[PDB]
Amino acid sequence: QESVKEFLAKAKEEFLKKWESPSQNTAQLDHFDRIKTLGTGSFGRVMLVKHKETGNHYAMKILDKQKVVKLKQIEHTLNEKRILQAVNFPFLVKLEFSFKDNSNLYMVMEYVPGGEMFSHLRRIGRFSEPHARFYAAQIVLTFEYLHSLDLIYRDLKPENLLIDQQGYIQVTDFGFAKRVKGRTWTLCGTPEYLAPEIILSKGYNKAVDWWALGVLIYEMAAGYPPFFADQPIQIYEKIVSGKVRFPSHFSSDLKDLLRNLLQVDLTKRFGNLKNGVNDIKNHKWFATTDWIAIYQRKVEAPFIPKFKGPGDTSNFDDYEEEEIRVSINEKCGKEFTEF
Ligand SMILES: CS(=O)(=O)c1ccc(O[C@@H]2CNCCOC2)cc1
Repeated sequence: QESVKEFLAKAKEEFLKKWESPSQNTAQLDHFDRIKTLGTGSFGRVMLVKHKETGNHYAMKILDKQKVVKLKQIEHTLNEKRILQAVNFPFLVKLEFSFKDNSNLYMVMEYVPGGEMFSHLRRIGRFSEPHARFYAAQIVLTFEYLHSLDLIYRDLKPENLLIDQQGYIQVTDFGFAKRVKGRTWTLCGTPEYLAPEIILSKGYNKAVDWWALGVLIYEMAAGYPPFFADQPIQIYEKIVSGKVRFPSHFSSDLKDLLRNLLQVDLTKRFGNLKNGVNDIKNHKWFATTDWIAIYQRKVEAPFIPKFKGPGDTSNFDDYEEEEIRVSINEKCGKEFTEF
């Protein structure tokens, strides 16, 4: 419909203006109080912080420059910040500030207190099809938005989907997101969610996100992912094989959609055909979905996370609390000039 076409045209205009003139240096570390580590990885962490003047809470991602360099994530880190400061969509966590110092890079995001979908899914076991469908619809709209901007996301998994106070999804972690008009080649993403063409070291495209959506919908509705095995090499063998087993409790419509998203041949995969995303939106499994009402956040969510207020961390887990040290000397200044 022309209304969707004009929406996406405006979305791309607004993205490009910020893309071509990125914001930089919009806060500093001593404007915030550190509260609690919410997650950690090989080159950084995410911490709940509170702004000292406004009292607002944020999730601050802190990346160690020297580790980013050592683990060959420079371009990915520059992609992450440049994309986040340019996008705007109801189901994406919002970047509020960014800055750097002698040691670290900082991306200060809205704090979503309801926790990761991964926690809720593993607690309940599996989501009913209507519950899975509510979340899947949000990812479909989000990928329609990102792909129309020539952005591939490349990190879909339950850990990256935060549940907000209204029960809606907020996608976090743009560390693998990239502006790509055609193909791209980097090996990245978690093993269970990789498309076959990533595993086979091909030049791949945005069809890998639609494969990952198939994995996510399967895992939400089953409680475990479709290509599960003990070690990555065994997972990769199952992914490239072109066979899946569906639980008998899956509806026929759900199985049909999944066979079309988990299509090994990327030229036959839903989302990547002539009709693009509309083959997904018009599929029978989504017949009950009001796409506009989802976008407008007018649908009552299936699940509202339990939390006490905007500073509650009970839906996140516990990690060793480490210093945020800042060297007296500048590290890796050249590499991160544009940040
Ligand atoms: C890219 S990084 O190395 O900076 C990094 C920071 C934070 C991370 O958080 C996840 C969140 N889920 C809870 C467990 O922690 C892992 C992961 C990686």
